[PDB]
Amino acid sequence: PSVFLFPPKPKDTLMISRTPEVTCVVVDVSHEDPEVKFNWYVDGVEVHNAKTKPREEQYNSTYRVVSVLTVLHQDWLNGKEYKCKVSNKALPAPIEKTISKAKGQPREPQVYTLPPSRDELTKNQVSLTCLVKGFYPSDIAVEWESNGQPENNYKTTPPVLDSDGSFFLYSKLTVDKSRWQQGNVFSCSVMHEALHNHYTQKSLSL
Amino acid sequence: PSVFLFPPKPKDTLMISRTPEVTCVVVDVSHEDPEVKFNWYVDGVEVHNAKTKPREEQYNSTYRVVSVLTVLHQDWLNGKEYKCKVSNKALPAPIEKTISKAKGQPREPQVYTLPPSRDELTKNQVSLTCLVKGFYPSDIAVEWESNGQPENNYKTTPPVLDSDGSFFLYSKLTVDKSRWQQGNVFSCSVMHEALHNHYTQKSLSL
Ligand SMILES: *[C@@H]1O[C@H](CO[C@@H]2O[C@@H](C)[C@@H](O)[C@@H](O)[C@@H]2O)[C@@H](O[C@@H]2O[C@H](CO)[C@@H](O[C@@H]3O[C@H](CO[C@H]4O[C@H](CO)[C@@H](O)[C@H](O)[C@@H]4O[C@@H]4O[C@H](CO)[C@@H](O[C@@H]5O[C@H](CO)[C@H](O)[C@H](O)[C@H]5O)[C@H](O)[C@H]4NC(C)=O)[C@@H](O)[C@H](O[C@H]4O[C@H](CO)[C@@H](O)[C@H](O)[C@@H]4O)[C@@H]3O)[C@H](O)[C@H]2NC(C)=O)[C@H](O)[C@H]1NC(C)=O
Ligand SMILES: *[C@@H]1O[C@H](CO[C@@H]2O[C@@H](C)[C@@H](O)[C@@H](O)[C@@H]2O)[C@@H](O[C@@H]2O[C@H](CO)[C@@H](O[C@@H]3O[C@H](CO[C@H]4O[C@H](CO)[C@@H](O)[C@H](O)[C@@H]4O[C@@H]4O[C@H](CO)[C@@H](O[C@@H]5O[C@H](CO)[C@H](O)[C@H](O)[C@H]5O)[C@H](O)[C@H]4NC(C)=O)[C@@H](O)[C@H](O[C@H]4O[C@H](CO)[C@@H](O)[C@H](O)[C@@H]4O)[C@@H]3O)[C@H](O)[C@H]2NC(C)=O)[C@H](O)[C@H]1NC(C)=O
Ligand SMILES: [Zn+2]
Ligand SMILES: [Zn+2]
Ligand SMILES: [Zn+2]
Ligand SMILES: [Zn+2]
Ligand SMILES: [Zn+2]
Ligand SMILES: [Zn+2]
Repeated sequence: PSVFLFPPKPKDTLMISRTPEVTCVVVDVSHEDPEVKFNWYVDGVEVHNAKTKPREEQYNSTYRVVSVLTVLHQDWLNGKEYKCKVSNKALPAPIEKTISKAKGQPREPQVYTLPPSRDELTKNQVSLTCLVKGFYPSDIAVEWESNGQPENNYKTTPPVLDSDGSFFLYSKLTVDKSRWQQGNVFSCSVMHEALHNHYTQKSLSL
Repeated sequence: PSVFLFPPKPKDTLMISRTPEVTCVVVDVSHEDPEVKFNWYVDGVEVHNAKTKPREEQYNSTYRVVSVLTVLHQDWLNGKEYKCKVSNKALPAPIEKTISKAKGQPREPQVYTLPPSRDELTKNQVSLTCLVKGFYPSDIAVEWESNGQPENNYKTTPPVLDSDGSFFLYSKLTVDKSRWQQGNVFSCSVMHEALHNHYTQKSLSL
């Protein structure tokens, strides 16, 4: 009987319109003692609005049971701590797990767009680069757009720990050299808790 | 009794002056049966030049024993396969492990240097960017230099799998804006099997 507690999707925590939730998973629940109760606490205060899912038997003759607690946008960003306690007759004592947003003084990213290198304008496609640096904590989302439509031919590196303790990354959008030279506007779009409204946008053009 | 087989350091495989080696580690060797023999094979042909280290007792009442086989620069790059076989009276059968250089058609990186973004020239330090794209396999080394001396105030992202099946990364070197504007030459230095002599260099200046 082991317990895992998973945080919300990072994007769900950064957009007020979404519903972040924390997920408490119990595995290796017995057939002989399959009863399980969850208790949830927010900063140690018990709360009662979680949603537990019906048990599901696994192929290795164990049960798996899940409970989902919605968290408030502001509670998560303000560092509230979420505890999941799992009780079962087979355990000597209940199992407790706690989770919160990544801790530490927040730092606002600086977003910089970089045009193709001169040497790359030989090729048929060119790389449009978005540098995002100086942010803390590392939870971040990055996407690209042009003319009110997503540009999805991109890849983004994981966050990399920089020498001052902040994080940076780069996102690379690949476009036809014709579109670059035709003058279209491309935008690097960044979501991070420390931005105003957790959002900023930076453009790139010839 | 478990066996782990480790490849050479990537940089040791890319510089003919260095000595790449493969390392075969055996852990959880008994006290009651601590005798261990290694056999090594290169493409299935037994070889006899390995160097086995004396057993070392661990704090959990087990032994750990290591054998080191040197590999030739060309053998490793040409995809030869190295097998480590570990025999012990406590096993029903010997344990065999095989390792080789990462497999797949090699692809030569393109190296591009990118100067600071216009918006960053406000700050006291600026970011010099080296994009390395299109390479396969992902083993790679990246460093920076200026005026025949290393510039070590840099960070490099891990390789990221690109949508064509090749890899890319970015390396970010941070320098005083004064040095950038004084006109110094900075060089992104890249080692990868698919380059000529597994080496190339690209420069960056105002
Ligand atoms: C008997 O079987 C059960 C059932 O599982 C088997 O499952 C697979 C393999 C099948 O093929 C069959 O063989 C079986 O049915 C076994 O249960 C497993 O026990 C493992 C421990 O022994 C446990 O390992 C731990 O996994 C953690 C990762 O879990 C992730 O990722 C795995 C895949 O990598 C995935 O299977 C899980 O479902 C889970 O996926 C995430 O789930 C969360 C919660 O739902 C998601 O979060 C939500 O996402 C939504 C959107 O999707 C939304 O954003 C919500 O807001 C958000 O909350 C999240 O998105 C999911 N991610 C993905 C990518 O899907 C590890 O973290 C953990 O690691 C710790 O382990 C070590 C410490 O001991 C350390 O290395 C380290 O510290 C790690 O932190 C464990 O590895 C398995 O997860 C668990 N399987 C399941 C399905 O629960 C059981 O073990 C077996 N018993 C025996 C005796 O064999
Ligand atoms: C009893 O104790 C022993 C001894 O260890 C204890 O060790 C530590 C923890 C102490 O604090 C004490 O508690 C004990 O003394 C236990 O032995 C351990 O068993 C583990 C398995 O149960 C095994 O795990 C496997 O580790 C692999 C990684 O090994 C790396 O990294 C670890 C740290 O992460 C490091 O400790 C190892 O030494 C090894 O380090 C690399 O070694 C290679 C070879 O030397 C280096 O390569 C060479 O490098 C040089 C330059 O340095 C040169 O370039 C050469 O050319 C090159 O060949 C390499 O540089 C080293 N790297 C670093 C960063 O140092 C994992 O890969 C492996 O993973 C597989 O595991 C799973 C599959 O089952 C999967 O997740 C996955 O597929 C993984 O691939 C395992 O996790 C430990 O390594 C092993 N410890 C040692 C020291 O050998 C024993 O278990 C314990 N028994 C019991 C019952 O408790
Ligand atoms: Zn309740
Ligand atoms: Zn706490
Ligand atoms: Zn908010
Ligand atoms: Zn021999
Ligand atoms: Zn083979
Ligand atoms: Zn060579």
